[PDB]
Amino acid sequence: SGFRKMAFPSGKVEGCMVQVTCGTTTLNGLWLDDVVYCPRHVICTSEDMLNPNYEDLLIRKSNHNFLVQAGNVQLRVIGHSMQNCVLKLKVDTANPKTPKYKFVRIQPGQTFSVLACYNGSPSGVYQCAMRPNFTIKGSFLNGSCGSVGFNIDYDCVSFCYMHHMELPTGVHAGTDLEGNFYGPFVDRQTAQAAGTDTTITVNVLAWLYAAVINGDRWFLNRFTTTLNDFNLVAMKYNYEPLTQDHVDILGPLSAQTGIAVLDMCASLKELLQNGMNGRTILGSALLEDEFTPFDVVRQCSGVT
Amino acid sequence: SGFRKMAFPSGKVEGCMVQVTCGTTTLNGLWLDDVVYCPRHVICTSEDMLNPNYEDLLIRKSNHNFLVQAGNVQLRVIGHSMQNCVLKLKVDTANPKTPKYKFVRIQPGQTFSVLACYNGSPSGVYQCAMRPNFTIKGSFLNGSCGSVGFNIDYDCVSFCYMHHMELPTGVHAGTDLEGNFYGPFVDRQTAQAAGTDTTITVNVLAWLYAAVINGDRWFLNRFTTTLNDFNLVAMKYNYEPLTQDHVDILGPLSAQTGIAVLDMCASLKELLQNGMNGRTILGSALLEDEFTPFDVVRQCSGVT
Ligand SMILES: O=C(Cc1cccc(Cl)c1)Nn1cn[nH]c1=O
Ligand SMILES: O=C(Cc1cccc(Cl)c1)Nn1cn[nH]c1=O
Repeated sequence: SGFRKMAFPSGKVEGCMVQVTCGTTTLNGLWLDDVVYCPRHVICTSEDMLNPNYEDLLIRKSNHNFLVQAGNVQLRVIGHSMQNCVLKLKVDTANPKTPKYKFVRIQPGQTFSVLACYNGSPSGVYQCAMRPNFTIKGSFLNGSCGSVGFNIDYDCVSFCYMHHMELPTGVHAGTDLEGNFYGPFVDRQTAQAAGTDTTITVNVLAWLYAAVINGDRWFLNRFTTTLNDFNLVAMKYNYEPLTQDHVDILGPLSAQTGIAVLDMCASLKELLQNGMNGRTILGSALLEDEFTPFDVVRQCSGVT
Repeated sequence: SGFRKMAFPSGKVEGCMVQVTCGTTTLNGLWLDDVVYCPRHVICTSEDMLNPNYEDLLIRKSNHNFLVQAGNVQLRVIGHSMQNCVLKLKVDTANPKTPKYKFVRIQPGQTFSVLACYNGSPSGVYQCAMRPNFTIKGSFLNGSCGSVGFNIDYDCVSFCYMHHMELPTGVHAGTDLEGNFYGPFVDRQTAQAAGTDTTITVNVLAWLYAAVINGDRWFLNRFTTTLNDFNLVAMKYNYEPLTQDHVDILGPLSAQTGIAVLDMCASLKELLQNGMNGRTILGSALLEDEFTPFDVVRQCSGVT
């Protein structure tokens, strides 16, 4: 027992990290097969970032201007192309450490692990959620660009995020591996509005189920609610409206605990309306929304 | 910017995990060079665990009774010996993936990453602290025994923990890599008292410094305190007494922020006495003690 904010083991991703340098700029790249993927802003200088014309900036670059180093060894760049906000550098060597992988575009509210990197070297790993407003609240300093987010299903790594920037608000924005930003963001040093964020209701309910499984049950009450009534409370408290699709995904947890989803909704309603009264749930004094129902099942069953 | 509970990249440790089976029991082992280390209770059945005579139970076992499997391949066991609560199985093949490593015994209040494993396969990684009472609050199910805790300094892995058991209270106990338990615990299914735990004061102060660096500063006040006055408050609230050695380790953070350690102590005193008044610090509604001053510096400087 016990419930922790667990990241996937990062070994398969560590074997893909490389350093990419273009001119004066260095960031991280992801080497899979014979392609290295990195943020296209590796071609910008500080002056360029205020309003870069990426097409024109890339035309001044040749394959030999992109220095790709896999720790000790240098990769030979034989092609370059820009796809949305990513550059794809074709190298003459397939990464011997390429795991089975997929590129996926995750949905807001889904979770993933991030391997924070600097100069092509992994510094740490943490689990996070894609906010409903398509930002992530990460830990990324200058040079972390190109660090990736991923999930792992047995031996297959699904890459879902590449880090590109920190908004002036301190939250993070990035793309899928085809270079499409999550959210309205553009790769330009301009103030950019992140939409109104909300709490991921289905994840908070999943986490309350994890809490009951792991011994914390003080918040369970004698009440029930309906989706309509619960959603009036979700509205007041900036929680995502709960749908039958969310109730359905909570099915396995409801079955394992014997606590009907609407009954857990009534516990959540009372916690929203009354707070925690100075108590904790799974070591947290707030309602945690970074665990999906799949995360809770995986962690509670010991999947490898 | 941004501050997360970050674990070390686990790749170097994933390459050392193996499955160890003895009779009906399977758990994880750590293969380094030509030795596999695992909890000695791999030799016990359920009946044995109430009061095992490990010496007698080990005498009924031969090298061929220990099945060691490194994912796909079987290791040949050519020796076995018990050292404290660990078994050391000498194998005929050195692990080709053995990283540079050390065995260290960490101090209470220090942090480390855990690679949770089942059947020799890594499931996830999380960061945690060794409590002042020598327990850890982990995420470990049946079969996670043998999963290890570690820190990484560039290319060197310092292994500090091997998981052995879950106390009836749901907290976790284990050993260093020489098989010595942290704390008063014994590897027996008996109710065992974990001492009174305390909050790791130096870590909470380090985390308040991380909060100021990363933009959260509402808790800073116009006050100062002394070590004696602060320790009277630490006493009332079950915090570890602060010493000059702790003040000294906070030196770099005090220098970087310009906030004297005793002034941060006065902010901590007011937070202990008044609570958070429904506010958060680095996304937490409680005072976080799982980041050491070294962790905060490492994370804030981007060390790889
Ligand atoms: O944000 C940037 C550079 C950048 C600035 C503006 C736009 C773009 Cl695409 C990139 N780096 N950065 C700084 N702290 N964290 C982090 O990721
Ligand atoms: O605690 C044990 C077995 C055990 C029981 C009693 C003593 C000893 Cl040494 C081992 N496994 N376990 C169960 N949930 N988490 C976890 O680690």
